[PDB]
Amino acid sequence: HWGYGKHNGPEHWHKDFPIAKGERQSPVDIDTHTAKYDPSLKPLSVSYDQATSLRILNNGHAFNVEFDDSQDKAVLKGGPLDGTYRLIQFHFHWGSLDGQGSEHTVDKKKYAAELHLVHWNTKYGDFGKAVQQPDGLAVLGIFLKVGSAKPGLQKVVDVLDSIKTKGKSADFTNFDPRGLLPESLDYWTYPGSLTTPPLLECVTWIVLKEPISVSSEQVLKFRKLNFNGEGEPEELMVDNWRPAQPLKNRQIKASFK
Ligand SMILES: COc1ccc2c(CC(=O)Nc3ccc(S(N)(=O)=O)cc3)cc(=O)oc2c1
Ligand SMILES: [Zn+2]
Repeated sequence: HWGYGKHNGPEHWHKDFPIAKGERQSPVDIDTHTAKYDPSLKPLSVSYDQATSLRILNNGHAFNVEFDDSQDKAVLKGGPLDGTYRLIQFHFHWGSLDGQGSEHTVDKKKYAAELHLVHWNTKYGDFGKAVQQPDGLAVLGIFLKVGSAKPGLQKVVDVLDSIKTKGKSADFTNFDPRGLLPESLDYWTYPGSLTTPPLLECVTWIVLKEPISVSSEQVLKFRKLNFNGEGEPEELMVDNWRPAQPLKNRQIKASFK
């Protein structure tokens, strides 16, 4: 089965998932000098006031904080987007060291980790239908750099001991994702894909220019997690990031000068 190790990591994925070598794969390096300002881009509209989190799950590749997406409660609109995209879950990708861990890079710079808030286009009715559509998803990507702690992340880091191994889940209600956002909503946008198998090309990527700062102790607790199930040999969950993919025939647009 796919993973992030020597024998099953991102160089191997194309054998099970040939779209790995497709025309709109993610992540990508964001070349800040080549991204064009697009003044017709609208401001991003993040409406998380009514977000309802339910649960947090170690799925063996990362941990997801899932939300109740059966009504329009936490939506992303505007920016490059047409219509309404509903929050379904967020997760992170992170490194074994502070020097690496993000999927997207900026002028080849790697951040310590990267947050992905995953939303689906409500005109497709459900997340499973949306992933099959070229404009099915909108993922908001936020870089994390190590410095001062992010207080709004701490509730997430503290529950990690209860989901150490693959398949473990834990109630996680009343978590407010607004506490994970940076001050600015300036962003780059391009068309891409899920960054893990099945690597479907269904994502409008929106990656915020401003990273959030998290403490070394916060990111250290991410690295205590396990890719394996309980009672299997311990492999730390670290370096669960796919490296930058060829941009090919795509332009990255900036929302800002
Ligand atoms: C029927 O419902 C579902 C629920 C989950 C998935 C999933 C699981 C999933 O959601 N993957 C996923 C989500 C987000 C990402 S990323 N790293 O690009 O933000 C990378 C991978 C994939 C899929 O094809 O069909 C599904 C259908
Ligand atoms: Zn992700």
